[PDB]
Amino acid sequence: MGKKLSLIDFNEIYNEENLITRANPIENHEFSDDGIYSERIFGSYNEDDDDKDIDTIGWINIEPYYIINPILFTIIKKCIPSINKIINYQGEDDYIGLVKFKDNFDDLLEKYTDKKKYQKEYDFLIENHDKIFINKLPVFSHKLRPATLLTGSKGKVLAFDEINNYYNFVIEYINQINEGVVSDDSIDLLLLPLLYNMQFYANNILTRIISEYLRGKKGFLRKNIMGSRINFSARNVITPLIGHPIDEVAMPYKTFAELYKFQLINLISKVKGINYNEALKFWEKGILGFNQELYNYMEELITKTKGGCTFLLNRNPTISIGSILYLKIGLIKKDYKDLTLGISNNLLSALSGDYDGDVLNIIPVFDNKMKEHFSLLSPQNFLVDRNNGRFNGDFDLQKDQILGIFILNN
Amino acid sequence: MDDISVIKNEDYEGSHRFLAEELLMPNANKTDGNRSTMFCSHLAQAVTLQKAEPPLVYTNFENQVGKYSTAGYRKANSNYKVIEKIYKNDYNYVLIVQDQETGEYTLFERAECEFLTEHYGFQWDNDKIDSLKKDDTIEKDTVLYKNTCYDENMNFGYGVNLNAAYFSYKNETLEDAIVISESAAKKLGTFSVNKVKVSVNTNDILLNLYGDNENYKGFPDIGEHIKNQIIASRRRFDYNTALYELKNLNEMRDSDTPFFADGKIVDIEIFSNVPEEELKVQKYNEQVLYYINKQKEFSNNVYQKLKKIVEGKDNNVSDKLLHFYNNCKMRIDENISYTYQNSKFSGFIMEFTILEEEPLNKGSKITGRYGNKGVISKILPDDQMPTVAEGRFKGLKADICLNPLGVFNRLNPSQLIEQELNWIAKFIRKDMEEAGSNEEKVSILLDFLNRVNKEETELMEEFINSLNKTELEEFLNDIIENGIPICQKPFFGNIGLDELWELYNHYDHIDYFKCEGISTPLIIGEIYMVRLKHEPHSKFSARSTSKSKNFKEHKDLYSKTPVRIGNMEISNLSLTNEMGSIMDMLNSYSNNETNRRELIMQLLTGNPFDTNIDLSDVESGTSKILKSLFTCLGLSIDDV
Repeated sequence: MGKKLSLIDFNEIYNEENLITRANPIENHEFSDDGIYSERIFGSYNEDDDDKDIDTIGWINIEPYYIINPILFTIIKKCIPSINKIINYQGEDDYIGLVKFKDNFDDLLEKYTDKKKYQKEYDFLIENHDKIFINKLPVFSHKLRPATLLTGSKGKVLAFDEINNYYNFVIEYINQINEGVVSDDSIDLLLLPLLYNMQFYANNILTRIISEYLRGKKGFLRKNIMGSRINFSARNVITPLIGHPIDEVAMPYKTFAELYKFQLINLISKVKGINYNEALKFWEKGILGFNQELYNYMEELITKTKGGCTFLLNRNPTISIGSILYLKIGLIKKDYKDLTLGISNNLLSALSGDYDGDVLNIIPVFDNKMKEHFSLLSPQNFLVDRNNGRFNGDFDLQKDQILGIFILNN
Repeated sequence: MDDISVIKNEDYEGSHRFLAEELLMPNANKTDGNRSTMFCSHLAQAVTLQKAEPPLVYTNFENQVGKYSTAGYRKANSNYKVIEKIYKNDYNYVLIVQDQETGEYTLFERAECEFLTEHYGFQWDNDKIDSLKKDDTIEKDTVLYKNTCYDENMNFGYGVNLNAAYFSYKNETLEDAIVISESAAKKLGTFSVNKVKVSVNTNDILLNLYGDNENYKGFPDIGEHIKNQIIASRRRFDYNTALYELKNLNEMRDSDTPFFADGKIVDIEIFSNVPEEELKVQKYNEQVLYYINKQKEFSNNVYQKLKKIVEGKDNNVSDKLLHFYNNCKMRIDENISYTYQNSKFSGFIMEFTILEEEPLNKGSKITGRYGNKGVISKILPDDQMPTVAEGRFKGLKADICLNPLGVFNRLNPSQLIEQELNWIAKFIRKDMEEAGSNEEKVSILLDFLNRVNKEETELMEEFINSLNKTELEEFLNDIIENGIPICQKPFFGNIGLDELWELYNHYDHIDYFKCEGISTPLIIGEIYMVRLKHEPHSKFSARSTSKSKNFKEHKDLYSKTPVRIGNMEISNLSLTNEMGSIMDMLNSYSNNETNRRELIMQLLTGNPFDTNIDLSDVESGTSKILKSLFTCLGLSIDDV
């Protein structure tokens, strides 16, 4: 909640064009162009025609009246504990009201504060005095806050989150206040409570957005920091491979098909002169069982692609150099049942994994530029131990390999 | 407690009371506790084998384990008489019997497969129950149906005996890796049974995957195997009133929900909440109707036959018969509204029971009774495996080859003792075959067993003297060709270093086999082998851009669960010192939707063999939402 960050002066950024001064949720059986769910300023389902993003932000005007800034409310509350009582209208001045509070705020801040307890807050109030009172409160895009239509016994009804209720309530309260000319002549003293409710609703709007961050905005973003879910990824068991170079590997039929699907569909469309959807039908048929034709397209990709077909192999935990390795797909297996990645025994020591049923993550790299940059993680570059500069025994001959050379030479 | 002085060996001498699961392990005193606990874990992880055999080296408690593990066999519990037999499917049927003492009426059920959980199950040897006909008496202890584990005389087997040699095969047998003969892999075969539920509502229809235009069949029949791993696919319709989509029967789309499995379906159970007349009008329901009718026909058939017994005053019916009768009666009864998960459902729910013979494949894990683990690296033809030449045992080929390096490190010496005993037994068998009368053969057999197990020798002498001359000749031939039983008790009665030493010293002719292309002489001896539950399929994941649980619900062929990149992975990647490329991969693969769309589009529109992707620099959707909401909050980032 409480964060130290730059504040924004709403009045400068406020745009009169996207101003919601109409509180009506619907107008004459239609979504109001001036309503909260406005296609003109916020956008609609046809968002490509609109060219208006989620960033589109609506505005509401409280002029000629000012409210306490919702973000700055808590610090004022700590400085002035009686803020909740004082704002309501029912020392020298007590419980004067919101409009009266504005006129005497500077004196009141000195009047009811403990300097030692809240000096930093008081200094902040002096620093950002101009931003204490707000004339316009922003409303975020209706695309973020959906209103799903439902059928009702009396009539079709729109279900929507409470945030929309908070916004429309605020606009409803303000709309009547500005209209009255001869009503207001002496009513102005009981008009103040109406403004008070608006301030509380805006505070809940601020609190709800804080909860919105918890509900898959900040939680999802920090979950992404916890674990970014990458497409074009795979998990596979490792099996020993013999007779092929160390960097090259053998990949199962199913593994290659999914990761290089779009590359595979490109070739089938070009070779057979078919639509992309029709090419997908060929790929779907191949997924079910081994067919030589799709294997031929897969074999051509590994054979003829520039830089080869390469990927990154990581064994978690990724705590050591060589945990993630840049490798090449030498062969594609012709057994549908075989679902094990074939790796050289020399790679195993660097990865620190075992052929005990452990699974390694496969992340293919496509761009030739990206392929080159990740080639610094290749096994060939890791033949040199980085601390010593000597050859790394991790990539040296292992148990079975050493014995054969020993019998040969010794 | 700290005190182990309480444990005195004389107290536990001659008794295996302190052993539990290790009663199935020979020479358990010689195996380490770690290997023993792994063996205990493996027995629960063991999968049923079609061609399971009683172990050549046995502990003599195996049959008791088969006896008291009742999941594998059905035994009659009283004398019964077969009243009648009713058929639902060719594979599934029910037999109504009457107790010959109580007079109570009970039933026995026959089905091809037993489902345990997930894909695990086993086929049944239903020979005896299938033999039974009306007015046939079932004796008290007859076994109506048995698992593949039990044999003709109800001996129990959880694995197969395979000839093994410790040999370094082109480094393919690296660490715990195994190379198997194709014939040997044929022996280690498992079953997979799956119960798959497809729910079709009013607006859903099943495509004509298995049928022509004249005859509409949207899913396999009771005797037909699944093709292309698709049982059926349902297309959901906004309104089924038009019925204009009749021409759409052959085609398939991504929106259609496909149900995946392979094998022979053996039972279909349909739960329908729709009136028959509504179903009959549409031809696309035709196949379904048949099975629905069949179910009703089965249910009605029991109701008519048992109504006198159940609804009669005597009511000498077992609870199982009563509940079966009530369920069938509910099925035929009108106003039966079926509820699944405590909710009434539209259309019908179908359960297919599918049995498939699953063979040994690369990545399968096989083990012995001594805690060792092995992964099938390669399956090779019999000729390519080590084959001994120029001997009495000429052309003998090793079924499995195991890693010789590190064998003693494992601390499970007993596997070697099993191998040595079966290898020495091969020589004894050839000695019996080569010369002598039946008496000479039994003499050689008894001497060898006296070297191995005295109790087996004594009991074998009794058993042999009991046999008639024809029976004795048949038993001797069985021993010569199929194998010789050797008893190695877990703790008391097994042979040791000195006993094997004496065995080798007495039998001077027994020496290592000289194989065809191998300089080092090799020992080939049978070891008991078991198949474990693990296969690579369990952990396979592959994803391409557009958990979902569809795979668990049989709607996806394989898991598409994404891999996760974290700070550790980003640091190891940052070793390259090219952070921009790492961010490009993150945005193109996950974070940035615009860049992701560009990557997919370029991959499908660019040259197949040359791929260079240029990604636009744009704020992510999450970032846009963050800026919008924060501005409403009243705080704005200053790129701090």
